[PDB]
Amino acid sequence: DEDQHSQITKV
Amino acid sequence: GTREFLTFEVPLNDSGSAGLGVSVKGNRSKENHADLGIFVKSIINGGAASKDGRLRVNDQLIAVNGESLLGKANQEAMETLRRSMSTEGNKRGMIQLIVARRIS
Repeated sequence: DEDQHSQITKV
Repeated sequence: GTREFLTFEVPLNDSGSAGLGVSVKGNRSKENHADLGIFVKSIINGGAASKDGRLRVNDQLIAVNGESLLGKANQEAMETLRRSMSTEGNKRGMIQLIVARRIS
Protein backbone atom coordinates (compact mmCIF):
# COMPACT_ATOMS: atom_id res chain seq x y z
CA ASP A 1 0.00 0.00 0.00
CA GLU A 2 2.52 2.59 -1.19
CA ASP A 3 1.79 6.16 -2.27
CA GLN A 4 2.98 5.45 -5.81
CA HIS A 5 6.17 7.32 -4.92
CA SER A 6 8.48 4.52 -3.79
CA GLN A 7 12.13 4.18 -4.81
CA ILE A 8 14.94 1.63 -4.86
CA THR A 9 18.49 1.89 -3.53
CA LYS A 10 21.37 -0.32 -4.65
CA VAL A 11 23.18 -1.55 -1.54
CA GLY B 1 1.13 -17.45 11.96
CA THR B 2 2.79 -16.73 8.62
CA ARG B 3 5.71 -14.58 9.78
CA GLU B 4 9.27 -15.52 10.72
CA PHE B 5 12.34 -13.47 11.64
CA LEU B 6 15.64 -14.11 9.87
CA THR B 7 19.02 -13.02 11.21
CA PHE B 8 21.89 -13.37 8.73
CA GLU B 9 25.53 -12.34 8.40
CA VAL B 10 26.41 -11.07 4.93
CA PRO B 11 30.14 -11.00 3.99
CA LEU B 12 31.00 -8.37 1.38
CA ASN B 13 34.79 -8.72 1.30
CA ASP B 14 34.32 -8.20 -2.43
CA SER B 15 30.87 -6.64 -2.45
CA GLY B 16 32.33 -3.81 -0.35
CA SER B 17 32.09 -1.77 -3.54
CA ALA B 18 28.58 -2.95 -4.42
CA GLY B 19 27.52 -2.39 -0.81
CA LEU B 20 26.31 -5.97 -0.46
CA GLY B 21 24.55 -6.93 -3.68
CA VAL B 22 20.87 -6.06 -3.27
CA SER B 23 18.26 -3.45 -4.15
CA VAL B 24 16.15 -2.15 -1.27
CA LYS B 25 12.79 -0.38 -1.37
CA GLY B 26 10.38 0.56 1.40
CA ASN B 27 6.67 1.34 1.50
CA ARG B 28 4.45 3.87 3.26
CA SER B 29 1.09 3.52 5.02
CA LYS B 30 -1.87 4.39 2.79
CA GLU B 31 -3.61 6.61 5.34
CA ASN B 32 -0.95 7.09 8.02
CA HIS B 33 1.59 7.77 5.27
CA ALA B 34 4.15 6.33 7.69
CA ASP B 35 7.11 4.33 6.37
CA LEU B 36 6.34 0.61 6.35
CA GLY B 37 10.01 -0.35 6.33
CA ILE B 38 12.25 -1.57 3.51
CA PHE B 39 11.95 -4.76 1.48
CA VAL B 40 14.47 -6.60 -0.68
CA LYS B 41 13.54 -5.33 -4.13
CA SER B 42 16.11 -7.44 -5.95
CA ILE B 43 19.19 -9.31 -4.75
CA ILE B 44 22.18 -9.01 -7.07
CA ASN B 45 22.75 -12.61 -8.16
CA GLY B 46 26.44 -12.54 -7.31
CA GLY B 47 26.89 -9.99 -4.55
CA ALA B 48 27.42 -10.69 -0.86
CA ALA B 49 23.71 -11.11 -0.18
CA SER B 50 23.19 -13.61 -2.99
CA LYS B 51 26.33 -15.42 -1.88
CA ASP B 52 25.17 -15.54 1.74
CA GLY B 53 22.53 -18.02 0.63
CA ARG B 54 20.10 -16.58 3.18
CA LEU B 55 18.92 -13.45 1.37
CA ARG B 56 15.73 -13.51 -0.71
CA VAL B 57 13.67 -10.77 -2.36
CA ASN B 58 10.59 -9.57 -0.44
CA ASP B 59 12.43 -9.75 2.90
CA GLN B 60 11.62 -6.88 5.26
CA LEU B 61 14.58 -5.36 7.12
CA ILE B 62 14.42 -4.99 10.90
CA ALA B 63 18.00 -4.48 12.06
CA VAL B 64 21.41 -4.12 10.41
CA ASN B 65 24.75 -4.53 12.20
CA GLY B 66 22.80 -4.56 15.45
CA GLU B 67 20.99 -1.33 14.60
CA SER B 68 17.20 -1.43 14.24
CA LEU B 69 15.59 0.64 11.49
CA LEU B 70 11.99 0.68 12.74
CA GLY B 71 12.89 3.99 14.39
CA LYS B 72 13.48 5.70 11.04
CA ALA B 73 12.07 6.22 7.57
CA ASN B 74 12.64 3.73 4.75
CA GLN B 75 15.15 5.92 2.93
CA GLU B 76 16.84 6.60 6.26
CA ALA B 77 16.81 2.91 7.07
CA MET B 78 18.22 1.79 3.73
CA GLU B 79 20.80 4.53 4.21
CA THR B 80 21.43 3.36 7.77
CA LEU B 81 22.11 -0.18 6.55
CA ARG B 82 24.11 1.19 3.64
CA ARG B 83 26.55 2.92 5.97
CA SER B 84 26.33 0.10 8.52
CA MET B 85 27.15 -2.39 5.76
CA SER B 86 29.86 -0.29 4.11
CA THR B 87 31.45 1.09 7.29
CA GLU B 88 30.73 -1.21 10.25
CA GLY B 89 29.87 -4.52 8.63
CA ASN B 90 32.67 -4.32 6.11
CA LYS B 91 35.19 -3.32 8.79
CA ARG B 92 35.28 -7.03 9.60
CA GLY B 93 34.20 -8.36 6.21
CA MET B 94 30.53 -9.04 6.90
CA ILE B 95 27.49 -7.16 8.20
CA GLN B 96 24.85 -8.46 10.60
CA LEU B 97 21.32 -8.57 9.19
CA ILE B 98 17.82 -9.06 10.56
CA VAL B 99 14.82 -9.41 8.25
CA ALA B 100 11.25 -10.65 8.62
CA ARG B 101 9.49 -12.63 5.90
CA ARG B 102 5.99 -14.09 5.69
CA ILE B 103 5.39 -17.77 4.96
CA SER B 104 4.35 -17.99 1.31
